[PDB]
Amino acid sequence: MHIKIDDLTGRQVVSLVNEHLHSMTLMSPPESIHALGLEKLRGPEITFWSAWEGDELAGCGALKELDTRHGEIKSMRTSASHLRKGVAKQVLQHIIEEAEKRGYERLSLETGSMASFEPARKLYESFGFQYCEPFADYGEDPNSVFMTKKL
Repeated sequence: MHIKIDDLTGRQVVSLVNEHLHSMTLMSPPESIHALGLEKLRGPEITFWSAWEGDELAGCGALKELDTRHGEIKSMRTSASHLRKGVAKQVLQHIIEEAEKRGYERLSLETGSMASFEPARKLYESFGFQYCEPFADYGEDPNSVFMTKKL
């Protein structure tokens, strides 16, 4: 629809990128309940793509260069207040498009097996994503799925 490049700006945009839904948890085992990546997105050589679907923000997304023809995404919101269209779809579109312009032939993503990812994985597979070697910002696991986007 309409994606722009926002750099640390927009309350609703930053808020969304921060936590819009932030649903409650009904299960939290003792292990590591304090890990996200504060000093990750908020770093150098980083660019945030915004998605505006109309007069209001649709969502945002992050993208960092990896290889000459390899891209990776680590950010995406959906649902939000209560809108239907395809925020992630819109962004995901710019993600692929962005790589398309550059001339990429592969796209990585961070998956596994979560409620927030459950659909995310479906969104990707709906865009043309096939299973492949795991990577993301984690390591393989018995309860984790990974895939790659082939242009």
